[PDB]
Order: sequence, then structure tokens, then C-alpha cells
Amino acid sequence: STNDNIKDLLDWYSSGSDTFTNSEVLDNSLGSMRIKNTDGSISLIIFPSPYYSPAFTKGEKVDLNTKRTKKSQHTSEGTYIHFQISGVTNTEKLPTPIELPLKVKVHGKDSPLKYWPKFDKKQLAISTLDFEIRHQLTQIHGLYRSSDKTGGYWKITMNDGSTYQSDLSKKFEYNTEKPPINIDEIKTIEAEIN
Repeated sequence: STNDNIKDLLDWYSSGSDTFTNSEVLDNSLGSMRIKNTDGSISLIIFPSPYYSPAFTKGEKVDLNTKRTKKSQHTSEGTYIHFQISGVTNTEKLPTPIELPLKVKVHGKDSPLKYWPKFDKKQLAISTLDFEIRHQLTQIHGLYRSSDKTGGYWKITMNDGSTYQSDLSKKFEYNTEKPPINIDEIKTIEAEIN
């Protein structure tokens, strides 16, 4: 059996993420943005961190690799609205898609990857990297599914030696999220399930 916190995490990380490219900024206020996607829907995205406060202005183009916080709504004006959190970056692409170096260890023993995707974007929000990593861990390596796989961490080491890490026993800390990073400057990504 697992505890309730672990169950929330399984529900959160096993679900998918929303992806929209070349969306347009409609409004940008403190802690949020209103964006129009190319399919016609509107996205209301919250940004709770002072360290990652998107500064895009009305009319600019952005990419979304985000998660929904609740069910989308059809409004009176006939508008389809999405409610999401974080995950907004510029639209710059890399010359050729790259494969991020992810090494996974379960109980000290190396655990091979399956369906780890390639990325073609120059920058990704840390929350986006967090969900991609944990999603791989829950679908392929059993994270959160049983009591023997409920903790650990992931750590990203940049070329300059600076690091980013997240504790797997807790939800990603959105309130203190740092700004998006250049993925081609990532030296190593390690994930360990205790």
C-alpha cells in the first residue's frame, strides 16, 4: 500500500501534458498570462514564482509544454478555455533534435530507458523537464506504483557545474521555479529511485 501523497503524485505525473506551439500572447499580468492558441482556444496560465515571471508582451509568439490544473471549459462566448500552470517559453528551435542524457538507477541498479523522446526546442522550463523525467519514471520504472518506489531525486548538471534538482517524494516546487534553461548546455541528468 502507498500513502495518499504518493497517490496524488501518481495521478499527477501519469497523466499527460498539454502542448501548443506558436501561440500568441493576449495579456500578461503579475502571476499569469492569457494566450491564444492556433486552434482557437484560450489558455489561462498561472506563474507563482518570482524567479520565473514571463515578460512576453501582447502579440509575441510562445510555446506551451504545460500541465492542466483543471478541466477545460466551454464559455458563454463560445470560447474554449484551458487552465494550466507554468511551461511557457520562446519559439526558438535547435538545428537538429537532440537526445537528453538521462541515466536512471532503481535501488542502486541501472535501469534502461524506453521511449525517452528527443527535443527540438532551444529552451524548456524546469517544470517541463520535471514532468518529462517523472513521466518516464512512472510509466517505465514503476515510480509511485508500489511502496518500494516512492522517493529519490533527479539532478541536472549544466556545463558550468551549476545544478538543479528535485525531490521525487514531493510535488515539484512551482512557487520557487527558476527560469527556463538552454537544453544544449545540459551536461548530465541523473535520476535515482530509492
